[PDB]
Amino acid sequence: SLALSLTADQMVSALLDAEPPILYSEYDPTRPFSEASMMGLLTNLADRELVHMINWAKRVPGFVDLTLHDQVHLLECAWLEILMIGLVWRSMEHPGKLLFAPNLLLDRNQGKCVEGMVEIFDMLLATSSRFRMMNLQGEEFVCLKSIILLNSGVYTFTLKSLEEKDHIHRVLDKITDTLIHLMAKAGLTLQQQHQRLAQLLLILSHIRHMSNKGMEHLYSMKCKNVVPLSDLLLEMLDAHR
Amino acid sequence: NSLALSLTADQMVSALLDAEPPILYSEYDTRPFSEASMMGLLTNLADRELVHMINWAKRVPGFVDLTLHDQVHLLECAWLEILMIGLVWRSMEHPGKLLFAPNLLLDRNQGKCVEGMVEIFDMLLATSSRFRMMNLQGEEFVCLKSIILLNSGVYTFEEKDHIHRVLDKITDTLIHLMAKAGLTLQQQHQRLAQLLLILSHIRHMSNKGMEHLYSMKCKNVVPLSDLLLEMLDAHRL
Amino acid sequence: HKILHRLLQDSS
Amino acid sequence: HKILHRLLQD
Ligand SMILES: COC(=O)C(C(=O)OC)[C@H]1CCCC(=C(c2ccc(O)cc2)c2ccc(O)cc2)C1
Ligand SMILES: COC(=O)C(C(=O)OC)[C@H]1CCCC(=C(c2ccc(O)cc2)c2ccc(O)cc2)C1
Repeated sequence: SLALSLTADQMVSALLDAEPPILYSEYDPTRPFSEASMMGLLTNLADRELVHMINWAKRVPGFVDLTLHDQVHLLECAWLEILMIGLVWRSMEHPGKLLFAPNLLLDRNQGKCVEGMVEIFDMLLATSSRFRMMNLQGEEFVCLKSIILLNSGVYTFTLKSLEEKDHIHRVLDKITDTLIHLMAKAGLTLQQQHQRLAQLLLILSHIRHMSNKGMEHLYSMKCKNVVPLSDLLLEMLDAHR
Repeated sequence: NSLALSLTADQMVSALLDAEPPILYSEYDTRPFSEASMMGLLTNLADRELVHMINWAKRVPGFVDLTLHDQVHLLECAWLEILMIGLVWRSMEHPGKLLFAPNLLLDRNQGKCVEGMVEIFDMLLATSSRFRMMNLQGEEFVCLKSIILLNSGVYTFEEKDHIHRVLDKITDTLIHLMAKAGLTLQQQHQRLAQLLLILSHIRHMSNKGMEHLYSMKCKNVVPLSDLLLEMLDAHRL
Repeated sequence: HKILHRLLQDSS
Repeated sequence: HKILHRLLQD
């Protein structure tokens, strides 16, 4: 495996180079807002983001070493989490606002109009504030996003396998090494390093929480046939079922 | 100023160990279970455990320093996570089994009478096995459980700063335990990460569990207590 | 009003 | 042959 032979700096370079681009929404500022159109925008956007995410995942060290079925499972478990941490990252320099796209910047009040959206909007905003206060670095963010990809599905995958989990766990340990390396490089003391590490990983619990709530709302969208889910989103949603 | 931050790592560990809730028994009554009797036993048991959890929570360093409202929020957010990590901990020495109580030890087969139970049972069993293969120590466990209490609701709120400073204290303590156990510096932060990532999975199980609890309320077959109903309402509203 | 209120205030 | 399955192969 090439993933386990990477130095910390090469891990970071790999992840950074593989970053997906920031996409635009089809938001038409002239069009009167409606719950239907707003959910349509986010859905269309998420659908195009998914394509880039899938191809980004291939460039995360270790992911290709996995079998195809496991790759599928990890992305089925992690995709909303990964969209959400990306959103929160983009939104760091916009206090009180969520930057879904450069042309789609939403505040708290635009949350509402869509039912149940407010609560999750506040959760995403709180996460963004947390990252801002921690002064999360781009290098740390790409490590976190790779951790989510590898970790979220790892416990819900019999034998002539398992060593697959072992390999994922080894890669995960490498990413922890990389995070610590970044922090020591920024001059943090040992105590500060393990504290910041904990702080970042605990935030992942909240991101899981938000994905779970979102996945609940996604189903409510489906069986309320108004805002059309894409064929890729529909299959992802079936996986959470 | 909170006295929690003035504690040493050993003082933190002993305080958490002493605060540990008792291991309760299930009703001593006939096999196999039905869906009604199964859910009956688990619900009755979780309910009694909840009363002890509150006592434990008040003894977790830093928790007493919060307002009543903030204490309520955290427990409302974290209670099923806390019950689950306790269950998983109890089950460690019983591979393939969930030790809900000393007289209630279940495997995945006994979950089939309840919809979605096998699925969550498997998730819980996977977690126990993970703790077992990691050789999780009780000192580490009580740190993790306290972290769940303080962390799970903290981003749904000077008082957040307090919680985070206490969370930092507990991190210090975990690292101190691993160093004490002889782990290298690299092994320490690798292990810390491993344990904290498991918390994301515990969050996932609680959320799945909370969905089933809501549907059990709607089905109106298995009676939830008023306390559990109020815990449940807090998550759907 | 809330059982949780009573349980926290009478905690031991 | 899921959609995800296919895009991961290309
Ligand atoms: C009603 O509850 C909610 O509003 C959430 C929800 O789950 O919508 C179904 C919504 C909250 C904001 C984040 C989120 C998004 C979203 C997140 C990040 C991103 O780059 C692009 C898009 C979403 C919306 C629709 C969809 O089909 C897929 C993803 C989910
Ligand atoms: C598919 O449904 C399920 O089986 C879950 C559930 O949520 O029940 C509806 C179940 C899964 C195992 C853990 C669990 C528990 C539970 C967990 C740990 C513990 O010490 C004591 C109790 C539970 C059951 C009923 C209740 O009113 C409160 C808590 C929840």
